[PDB]
Parts: sequence; C-alpha cells; structure tokens
Amino acid sequence: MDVLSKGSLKELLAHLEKTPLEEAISYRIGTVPYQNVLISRNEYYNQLYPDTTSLIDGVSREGQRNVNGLIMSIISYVVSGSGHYIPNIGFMLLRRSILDILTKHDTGLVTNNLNYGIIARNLTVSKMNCEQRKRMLICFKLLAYKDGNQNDYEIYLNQNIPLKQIAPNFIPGDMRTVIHNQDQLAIVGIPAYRLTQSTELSIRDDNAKSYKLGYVDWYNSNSFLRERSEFNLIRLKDRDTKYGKLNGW
Amino acid sequence: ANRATSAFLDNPHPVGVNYVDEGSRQFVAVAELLASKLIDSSRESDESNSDVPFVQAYSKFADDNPRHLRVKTGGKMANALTNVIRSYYSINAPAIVPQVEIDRLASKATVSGDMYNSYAIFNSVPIVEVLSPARTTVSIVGSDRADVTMLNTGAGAANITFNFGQIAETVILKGSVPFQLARLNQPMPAARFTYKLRPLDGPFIVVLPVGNPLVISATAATRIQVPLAFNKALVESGFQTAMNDGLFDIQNVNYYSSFDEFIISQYHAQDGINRVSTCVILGLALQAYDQMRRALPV
Amino acid sequence: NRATSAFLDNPHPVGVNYVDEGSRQFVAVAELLASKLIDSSRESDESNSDVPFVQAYSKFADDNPRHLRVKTGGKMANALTNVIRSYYSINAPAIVPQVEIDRLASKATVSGDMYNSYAIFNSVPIVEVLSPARTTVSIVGSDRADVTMLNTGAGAANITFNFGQIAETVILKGSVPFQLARLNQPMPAARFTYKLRPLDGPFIVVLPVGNPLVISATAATRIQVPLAFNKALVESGFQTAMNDGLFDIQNVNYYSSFDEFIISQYHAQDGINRVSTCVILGLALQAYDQMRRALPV
Amino acid sequence: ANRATSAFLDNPHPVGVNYVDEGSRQFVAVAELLASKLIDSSRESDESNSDVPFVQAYSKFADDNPRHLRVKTGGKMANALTNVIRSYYSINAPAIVPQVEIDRLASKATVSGDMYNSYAIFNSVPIVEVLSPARTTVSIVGSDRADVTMLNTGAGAANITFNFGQIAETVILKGSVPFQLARLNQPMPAARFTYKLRPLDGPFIVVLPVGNPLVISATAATRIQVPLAFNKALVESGFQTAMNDGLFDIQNVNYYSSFDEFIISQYHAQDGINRVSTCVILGLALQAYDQMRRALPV
Amino acid sequence: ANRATSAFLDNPHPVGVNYVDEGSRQFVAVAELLASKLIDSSRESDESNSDVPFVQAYSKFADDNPRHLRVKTGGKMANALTNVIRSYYSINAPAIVPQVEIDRLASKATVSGDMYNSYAIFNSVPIVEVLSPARTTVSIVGSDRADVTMLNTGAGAANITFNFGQIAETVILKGSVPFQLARLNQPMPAARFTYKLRPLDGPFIVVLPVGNPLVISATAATRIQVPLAFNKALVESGFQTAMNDGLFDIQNVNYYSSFDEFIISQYHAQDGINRVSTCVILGLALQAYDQMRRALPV
Amino acid sequence: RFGFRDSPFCTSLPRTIMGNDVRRISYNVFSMMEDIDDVISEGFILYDAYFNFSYDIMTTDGVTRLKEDILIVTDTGNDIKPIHFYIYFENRNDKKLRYE
Amino acid sequence: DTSFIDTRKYCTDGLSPREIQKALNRQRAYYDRPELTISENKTLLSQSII
Repeated sequence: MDVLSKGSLKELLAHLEKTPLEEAISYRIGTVPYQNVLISRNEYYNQLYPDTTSLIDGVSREGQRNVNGLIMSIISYVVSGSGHYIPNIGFMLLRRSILDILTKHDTGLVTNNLNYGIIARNLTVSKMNCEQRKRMLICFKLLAYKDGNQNDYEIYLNQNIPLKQIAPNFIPGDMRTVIHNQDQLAIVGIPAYRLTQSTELSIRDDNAKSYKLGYVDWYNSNSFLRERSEFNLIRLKDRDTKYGKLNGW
Repeated sequence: ANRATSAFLDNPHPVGVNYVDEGSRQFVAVAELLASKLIDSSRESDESNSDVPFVQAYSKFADDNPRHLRVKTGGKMANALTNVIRSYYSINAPAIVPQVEIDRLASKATVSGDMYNSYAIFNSVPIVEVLSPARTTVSIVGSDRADVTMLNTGAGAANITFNFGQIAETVILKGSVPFQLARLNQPMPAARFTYKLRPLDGPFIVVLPVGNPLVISATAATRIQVPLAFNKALVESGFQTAMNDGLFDIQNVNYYSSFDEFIISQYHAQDGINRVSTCVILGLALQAYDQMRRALPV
Repeated sequence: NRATSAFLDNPHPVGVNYVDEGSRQFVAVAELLASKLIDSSRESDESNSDVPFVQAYSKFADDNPRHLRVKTGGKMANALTNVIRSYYSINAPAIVPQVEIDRLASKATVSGDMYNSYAIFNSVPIVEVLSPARTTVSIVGSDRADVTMLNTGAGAANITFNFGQIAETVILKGSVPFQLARLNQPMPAARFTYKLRPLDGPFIVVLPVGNPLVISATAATRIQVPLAFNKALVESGFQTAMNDGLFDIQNVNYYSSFDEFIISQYHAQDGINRVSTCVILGLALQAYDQMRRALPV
Repeated sequence: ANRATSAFLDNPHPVGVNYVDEGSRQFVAVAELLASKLIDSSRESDESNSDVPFVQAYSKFADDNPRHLRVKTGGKMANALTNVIRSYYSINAPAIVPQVEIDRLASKATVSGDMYNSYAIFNSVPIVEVLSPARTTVSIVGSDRADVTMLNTGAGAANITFNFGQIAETVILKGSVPFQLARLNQPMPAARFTYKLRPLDGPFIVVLPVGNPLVISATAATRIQVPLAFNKALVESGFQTAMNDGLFDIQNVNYYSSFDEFIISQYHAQDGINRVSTCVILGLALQAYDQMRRALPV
Repeated sequence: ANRATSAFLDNPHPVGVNYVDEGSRQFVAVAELLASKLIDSSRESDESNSDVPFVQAYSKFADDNPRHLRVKTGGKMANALTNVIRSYYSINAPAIVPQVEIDRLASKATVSGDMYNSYAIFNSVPIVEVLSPARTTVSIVGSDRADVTMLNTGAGAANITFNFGQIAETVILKGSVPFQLARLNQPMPAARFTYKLRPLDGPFIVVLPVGNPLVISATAATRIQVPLAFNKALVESGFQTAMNDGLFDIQNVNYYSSFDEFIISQYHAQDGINRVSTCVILGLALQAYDQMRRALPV
Repeated sequence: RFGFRDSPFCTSLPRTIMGNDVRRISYNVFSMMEDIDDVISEGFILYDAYFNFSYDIMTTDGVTRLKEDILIVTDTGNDIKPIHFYIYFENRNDKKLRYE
Repeated sequence: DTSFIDTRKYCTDGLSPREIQKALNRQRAYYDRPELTISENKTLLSQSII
C-alpha cells in the first residue's frame, strides 16, 4: 500500500532505502503460482468465475528458493504490494534494504546470470499496466548497473518496442537524474473518478481495488501525514527538503 | 466418422486483460457519451448558422479548441480511445495508455461504468460439431444463418448428431423438406418443417433419408449482459472501421466478419465467461470509436 | 471458365442533372425538414394537441393541414419525388425547374457538405473467379458471398480470386480449412479464415479432389457521405421508392438494396463520378422515407 | 548507318490554344500571388495563436468563409486552376471554364500578366541525331545529363556525327578518356577531356578509336523567357503533383519526367516559338497549383 | 532465375522510438523557427553597425549572452537538437535528453508542432525486383534516375518482369530505343519510347529483342505527409552535415546518399507507415540543424 | 401580386437573369473589394450576413425609393447603409411617375 | 476590431500603426501613387497584436 502510493522516482527510491527485505517476503504459504482455478464472484454471476492465478497479485504465492525467486519477490512487492514465500532466508539478507539488495555488492547474492526475458515472462508482463511495467524496468536497470550488464538491459529494451518508449530515464548512480524525472508511478492514489465499493472479476483487478479503497481509508486516517498542516511537527530527517540525497549516488 | 464445425468458432485468440477496472470502464462510458454529443452538435450547428455548438463539444472532447489550420483529430481522447481498443483485442498488444491519463479523462463526465445493467440478443449460430457416418457428406456454411447441407449416398438411412453447445438459449431449425429430429434416447417425431430446441437438453439425432439432399437452416439467440448505452447497430459499424483502420492488425490473432461472431466465439472457449466481459467493453469502445471517427475522419 | 457477381453486371448510367451546389442544398434541406416532420408527428401522437405537427407540415408544405383534404406534402414532396426519379437513370426526364428548387432550398440553412463523413458498405465485389478444366464454380449472394467449388479432375486445381480494387478489407471463411496465397507466393498451411486486402492482387486457392469447398466472403467499403447519412433509413427509402414505381424506367438495372446499387456503380468505369450522384440519391431517399411514413398516400 | 535520338525529344504533342489572351495570363498571375499568400498566412497563423490570417487568405482565394464542417477545397479558383492546367497540356482538352469566370478571378489583384520580364536556365540535352558507321553501336541515356556510350568493332577508326540542334546555347562534353572532336571540314585537335561547343556552329565529328568504349557525358543550358515570379523548384514539384493528380491523363499525348524536358521538347518542334509561349504560362499555373495544394491538401 | 534489386532498398535498419510525442514535436518545430530567426538576425547585424539584433536572437536560442573570446556553440538548445538527431536515426542510439529539458526549450516559441498538414514529393525510384530468364543479364544503377541495362544473349526474345512496389504513385519509363511494355495478361502494344505507369496496376513485362542492349530510365514520384515548414533543400544539406559531423556513426546501421533514399527505403519496410512518421520528424530536425550550424559553426 | 410600383420583393432571389448568372459575393469579401463601382454596373448578390430592413406601405401612388444611399466606403472597408423602403401602390397609367 | 472574422487583440502599446499608415499614405501622395488599399490597410493595422 505504501509502496504503491509512491508517485515520483525520488519517493519510490527513498522508500526502497528505508524498507528492509523482510517486507518483500510474506511468510505465508500461499498456493501454486500458475494454476487454472474457479472462483466465486456472486455480484455478477451465479456460475463460478474461471481465472488463472499469477505471481503479480496481492496474495502470497510459492516461490523458488534461488536468487531468481528473491528478485521476483522484490519486483512483485513493488508492482503488486505483496511478495512471495521463500523459506529460510538468512537474517543478514532480511535486515538489508531492498535498494541494497538490488544495487550493492556487499550482499552475497550473485545475479550476473539473470535473464531479463525469463523474469518478465514469469512475472507476467502482458498482464501488467503501464505504471507496473515502469516500476519493473526500474528494478531491471538497478540490477544491470550493479552487475555491469548494461548492454543486456539495452538488448532487452530493443527487442520490445513498447517497453523502450516507456522506460524510465535515470542513471542509477547520479541523483541529479532522479530529481529531473517527471514519470508518474502511482498505482494507488486519490481517484479523480468516482470509486465505489463494488467487487471486480479478475483476481488482479479485485485485489488492486482492495488496495485502492484501503489507501482512501488510509488517506483519511490519523496515520496519514499532512505536510501543509503539520510540517513543523515532522522530524528533520523526514521533512521534505530540496537537498535530500540517497546514500551514495 | 466425419466431424464438421463452424468456421468462426475455431481457435479463439486470448483477449486483453487491461483497462477492465472501474476507472477504465468509466473512461469508455465517458467517451461514448461525449462522442454522442459530438455527432448531435452537427445537427445543432445546422439549426443555426454558427459552428459554436460544434466548437463547444470538440473542446470538451479534445481539451483543445478546433483550428482551421489542421485536421480535427480528437486530441488526447482520440489517442487514448484508439490505443485502448488495440489492447482489448489481443494480450500481445501493449497497454500504452497510463492510468493517470484515463483517470483524468474519466472525470469529464459523471457517468457510472456499470456494464451489467442490460442485455442484448446475439444471432450467431454456434455449431460445435456435426458428426456423420462414412457415406454421408455434411457441409456447414454461414454464421448468422447456418445452412447445413447433408447428402446420403448409402443404401440405408443415416443418423447425424448435432451439437449446438451449452451457451445458446434457443435454436430454431428449418428444413427444405420435412425431417425428423429427436434428442438422444427419445422416440423420433413425425416429419416437420420447423423444430425449436434448447441446446442444454442434449445432442440431437437427425435421420437422413436416401435420395435428394436435405438442407437445414439454423438461427440462434443468445442473451449477453451489456451496458444500457449499448447500440448494436453502432457497435457493428465501429468494428468494421477498426478492422479497416488496422486497429486489429497484430500477430497471432483471429479475424471475424462481425462483432456477433467475435463475442460468440470467445464465449465458446474453454473459459469463455471471463472473455465476454472484456468483449462487451470493447463493443462500447467501438461504439464510441464509430461516432467519433464519423464526426472527425482522418 | 469465368464467374462474376450478379449485381456487378452492367451498371446503368445515373442522372447528370440536379448535382450542383444549389441542388445539393435542396436535398439537405429536405432531409432536415422531413426529420422534423416525423419527430413532430410522434410528439403529436403522444400528446393531446396537434400543434407540433401543424407547424412542421406548414414549413414543409407551405400550407396548413386540413381535415377534408389529404396531406400530400406540398410542393416539396412533388419536387423531391421527381428529383429522385432523375438520379436513378439518365433516361428519366429532368423536368422540375431550377428556380423552384432554389426557392425550396432557401427554407433552411445547412452547415455541411456531402464529403464530411463516411459510411461502411458491406457488399462483397467478386469481379471474376477464373476456374480451370473440370472445376464447377457458383457465386451466390451479395451481402455474404457463397462460392461453392468442386473439381472432378485427378489433380488439384488453382482458382483465381479477383475482388477488385475498391474494397478495403475482405474476410474469407471456408467450410473446411483451405490454402490461399497471393500470386507467385508460397502456399501457407490450411486455415479456416483469411483476411485480405484486395489491392494485394489476385489470390490463388487450391482445391483437393475429395469434397466440395464453400468459401464465405464479407467485405467493407468506405464511401464519403454527409454526416446526416443513416444507412437504416436509406434502406427503407430504397424499398419504398422501388414499390412506388419511381424506378420503373426503360433500359435500367434493378438492385436488391442500396448497398448493391452504390457498390456496382463504384466498380465501373467513371465510377468515382457516379458515386457522388449515388450519395446524393441516398440522402434524398432518406428524406423520402421519413416524409412518406408521416404522410402515407 | 545507325541513328540514335534522345527519348524525350520524340513526337511532342500539340499544346492547347486557349487561355492565352491577356486576361487569362492575369488570372494565372493572380492565382500565383494568392496561392503564395496562402502558404505565408498558414505560417503566420502558426507563429501566432489565431486562425484569422489563414481565414482572410482563404476568403480572398476561395470567395467563401472557412467552416469547420466543410471540405475546404479552394473554391471556384481551385476549380478554374485545375481546368486551365488541363487545357494547356493538350489540344484535346475540353477547355470548359468560360471567359466571364476568368475575368472575375483576375480582378482580385492588380498584378500584370507579363510573361517576358526575366529568364530561366533549363538544363536538358537535346541530342537530335547521332549518326554512326555500320560497325559501331551508340546508345543514349539520360535527359539532364546525357551519357552516350559508343563502341566500335571494325578495324578502322570511325567518325560519329553529333547533332545538338539550334536551340541550346552552350553544350559541355566530358569523356571517360580524352577524345578528338572537331567541326565539319576542320582539322582534328589533340585529345582532350572536356569540350565547350555552340550547337549553332554545325554538326560535330568524334573519332572513335578501336578498343575500350568511350562514354561522352553531355550537359546543356538553354535560356527561355519567363515571368519574374518564376521558381524552378516550385514548378518541378507542381509538375509532379499535377501528373500524380491525373491532370495530364488525356488520350494521344506524351508524358515527360520533368518540366525541364517538356519545355525543351516543345521548343524543338516545328512551331517552337509559339509552343514555348504557352508552356511558360503552364509553368506559372503549375507553380500556383503547387502552393495551393500544399496549403490545402485534398 | 535472376533477381535484381535497388541497392538503397536493401535491409532498412530500425529507427528510433523516442521523442515522438507531442511535447517533442513542439521542440523540433521551435528549433526550426528559432534557427531561422538566428540566420536572419545574423545577416541583419551584418548589414548594420549594431549587433543588438544578433545578441537578442542568440540569447533566446542559447539562454546565454554572446561573449567575445568564446566559441558561441549554441547553448543548451544545440546539445538537445544534436542528441535527438542521434536517437532518431536508429534505435541503438541512447536517448539521454531529459523530457524536462525538452519541454523547457519548447516553451521558447509558440508553434503547433503538426507534422501532417502538408506533403512533399520524393524522387527516389523503388525497383523492388526485376526478374529475368537465365540467358539475360540485368543491372540497376542509380536512385534518382534508375538506369536498367539488360542484354539478351539467347536466341529467342525474353520477357522480363518489372515490379515497382505499391507505395509509389507514378513511374515514368524512358528507353534508349522503343520497346514494348504490358501488364500481366494483356496484349503488347506497339513499340514506344516512353510509358507512364501506376505501380499498383501490377507487375510489368518488357520484351527483349536479340540485337542490342536496351536501357530503361525510371523516374518515380511519392507523396509523404510533412509539415508546411518542410524545405527539401535545407533538409538535404542538413542530412550531409549530420553525416559528416558524426551524428550517424553508430553500430548496425545503413547509410544513404540522400534523405529521399532514407525515407523511401524506410517506407517500403513492413512497418512502413510508423517509420515514415519518425523520419519526417528527423527531417525537420535536420533542417534546424543546418540553419543553426551555418550561423554558429564549430 | 401586391401591385407595388417598382416592387423590391422577389419570390426568390434569381440565380440567373436574362440567361446570365448573377454574381454572389460574401459580405466579408465585399468589404475588402476595391472596384465596387465596376461591380455595381452589373449587379451582385450579397449573403453571409444578416440584413435588417424596414418598410412603409403608403396608400397613395408615388415613387418607390430608399431612405438612404446603398453604399458607404471607408478606408477600413465597404458597408451597406440601413435599408428602409417607401413602397407605393401603382396605377400603371400615370405618365409622370413612370418617367420619374 | 469591428469585423466579424477578426477575433484578434490589437495592442495599444508601442508606436501605433495608424501613424505609419498616415506616413506611408503621405509618401504615396507625393509620388501620385494610389493610397493604401483596404487589404494592405488591414495588414498594417493588425501588425501589433497580443
């Protein structure tokens, strides 16, 4: 919910700095990722509604133990708000931030053999919307720069024309590029249109609307942070400033 | 055993899984409403001698004032409507339009995107399989009116099995000469010209006498939930325009003669229920595409 | 052997009168007033008073309606009926004076032209289907073409399809999967359906010896029409005008629908100029249908 | 003997004899001035944020006020310009537009109908004849730059006669290898790469050595009297546009790749002087056709 | 048996897909408008004793006042224009210009940015294939004027098929000596010097006698939608400058002698329509590049 | 029908008169035209504007005329002065009024 | 302006085009040239815009 509300690249990258990797892990068993299932949608039909489960969902799913699964669970967290179940990860990795996992060599994860086409198929890319695809390309770019496989990032972009057009433009090592970005990456937010409490058919759509309606309640809750009315009550670290910079970069 | 099927029912391609949320549905309904006013503005332009009614409606639709210099295209709404149609047809088509743009366009009008408040009648005839013995020849032709021609060349009469699926509500059979059709394990009735069948009851056996060919004409009616603003005449016109404009030109898809054939073919897939919802939204968008492109041709 | 569509054979010439700017304004004015006349009649029937119909008839016919006399429609109805006659055939007389048409065109002002919109016409043109020895080809239908082909020779035969050059897209479907490809191109695998652009060239379809193959064809053609064009109304007007005998003139060709009429004229020499007159006839038939429904005579 | 002739010089069809009076020349000049104002007004309306400059230019050009729901094709001036272009190209054209309409259109501006103020340089090579001995082969290609390839197979050296007409002013010849060229009854000079000749002096003789083929590249310049507003860049594009639009589609006529060849070929006919007077009027009319159609695409 | 094609039509490399939105098109149009004013202001200061007009023009273009002892590069606007030209040529070039910079520069001048309100004619001749039998030999030379020289070494006359694609609108063929040309399944006419053909008519057959080589000169015209500010003379000059300056030296790309060859080759690709739209934007960018770099050489 | 002398009312404005087409000019074009004196020798039709008119019908017989002159010309453009008709019934035998 | 199809804003600031029109007209009077026609008058008086 908090990750899906990040609109700018600066806000999203700042959130990935604070958030430890444990929030990407789910600790819940879930079910098998790819499976044809019959679900109940009684607001529209009496007959059970066919659907196919996918990794990009608001629910836990079983994920492979290797480094491939860990990367996929991070991306699924960013684009869907919920991760996967990867059992028995060391405490050292779980306390590290998500950005450190994607952009640092200190962690023991080896990602040099990652294939971007295989990952994009597993985390179904034909099903994502434009904002979800932009968030995925941010994660791919961070992995490429840490690994030195910046050419593999470009070949992947050239094989898919629509992804190249919407690919976010920033340098993972320069903060000036992040500030200049005008991309909008907010999956959930305050809706200009009228949003009702009705259910939706697909698992992805119904799960997304749950996050959308939850954010509106979170918007009007006391936990939400109103800058225009309580800016002096905020700690100096968390206050909005023009000179705010990520570690390194 | 020879198995004959309808041509349009084979290999339904996957449909898009995008722009089916509440915000996107409101965008398509807004586009239909604003495109309707755009057409009506032409008539209101004729009652007077000014173009103010058309300029007023174009600005609402396109967020920009019309100019005599350039060809009136439709602005940001035209690009969004065109790209959203492509994403509906195939899952391989990209979802180019951002959700922020759709939310902005949905706030122009105060319509509610409820796509299950009415119904429509679809006349495509689903013939899943016609099973015939060795000596007989069976040919199925057409979608709106299925003309099944069967000829028996063997010594004795033949029994032909008809399977009309499990989706169509009613099917009416009319033959060139009187014939006998009964459900499986039921006694054959006398020869009649017209039979009325409910497809859910079971497969039907038709007795083919030896001699002159027998031709059966079938008409089907299917009820599918649609928005109240649905106009079948406008939807069909938009489908032909989108096909001609190349909106459906994408690899690994199937092409259909009419929106009647498209929606019935998707409904008769393995999991066709989830496809029908997306197809209906495509029809409403196609209805808006027809109205808008007629007012503003490029 | 050569097989061609029935409706594409020998399109008769259309009229060359009443095609100027003033005449086009008269047809557009007639359609506008006829639509108001039928809308007032429905409003009149629902309510107790007949005021909306009286005002609409007075504007259309230049005289107040009377209970004793029948509602002919006035001078506008007579001018519209004879103008429709002239468009169909060049042999039909052009007798209505131009001064009378100009006066009627001044009743209302129309802000538009005959080239500001378009309409899709679903009549499939099959110019020719060339067939070799021992290959029987039959073409049935206009809205949906049923090309039934059967060969008796030992070897497979190639059949040439020519759909002309005016149609935008043509959709082909068969009873059983068949192979079709352009000239001097490799044959694809058998499919049930094909989508073709008629500009691509003549198409070759193979025929196995076993069983007859039937190809179902649909087409879409775009023709520039006024924005007030309505295909449902022009179809009703075409049928009514034919029944009224407005098209009973010697040495002319009769068509099943306005769809076949406009397509056949398009697929002829000097077809671009014929189509413009046909579009004017379409709007005139649209006005004729609305007026006759409100004033049956 | 063998004869080789430039392709574009063969059989120039007669030109039209209508719309050549003083009034018609003013109409062509008036159209050119108003068409150029259409392009400038379109740019001015773009630099500003109003369509008023374009509306005034179209109203003057078409005698009608632009509307948002109309074709905007150019009015009666566009129709007249299209018809006069048709009449100029061939003598078989209907020549439909009457004189009262032409006089009406020429009154919209006070320009003069003069067509002989200035001059234009036309670069087409008029190789009327190339006579060659029996054992030799001569091939002529190209119009702007003419490449004449000659190759002899006999034992002795051949004498090839070149005829360039009496119309072109200067002709410059270049060869792949140095060659000898001299006038009739004059001594042969030493082999040179480049020759500058006046076509009026007389026929020229080129000695062809036995061996590898000699290719002579020919370039010519001809001066023709044209109006001051003549622009060769706009005339060429207008010529291509009119040919594309079908304005030259009339039976028993000849087609050329560019206006350069058209004017030169008509100059080399028997009635050259009177033909070229009509050709330059067509060139100005084609110049007006270019700008109006670019500003008002159809 | 033998298949020959034009050199420039082989393997069109993919074009860029960035900077094709409405905001980027405005920046290109702004650059063209501001570059032209820089040229005009540079002359005006040259014909006067005051450099104020040049100072004001350079300040608007470069956001920095002109200074002595400095190179006068062009400012931030020059870097952006140079980089977008690189990305337009092929997709392998990086897109490293922030969209905030593009939008900021597009606010300097007010222009529409439309790229479809006019048209231009390109003279590149598309000869997609020329098929000849075993005995004959065929060679194709040139792009603007394609010379096809064919020789028949066989005993009998040979038929050679000419295919010109479907994009081109008109093609004019001129032969060294009169030859016969006819379409598929049509009688051969009498030998003529010239033929006017529509490429959509179909493949054309040319008979070859046994005597001497026949050379056919081809001229074609193609219409492509371009902005009204498009100027072919400035675009061609900008194409050569960008090629010389190193803006096109990247990997896996094809190089062309002229811009018309670049645009026709991309048009004949399978996704021809989409490629041409990007090429047109590149053409206007090159026009601005030529005007700016001539005023501010580096 | 009414019997006015020199009636300014037509059933419809004639497209052609004596077999010759009548010039039709828009008001915007007419405002910017220069040789109005030449185009008034062979009359024209003005449209694309709203023209206000008033008329008085007099029982007696006289000369039907206009209150003001037709044309006014400024450097900005040409305009038509306000229209007011003085309409008289006709006797057809009054020699004096026929001459006038 | 009073014209129907003008719909343009004429700037008051700066040197008025009326002064340039009077100066140009006086120049034409010396040379016996015709005065500025209506078309050129509108173009000159519309040079200053907002």
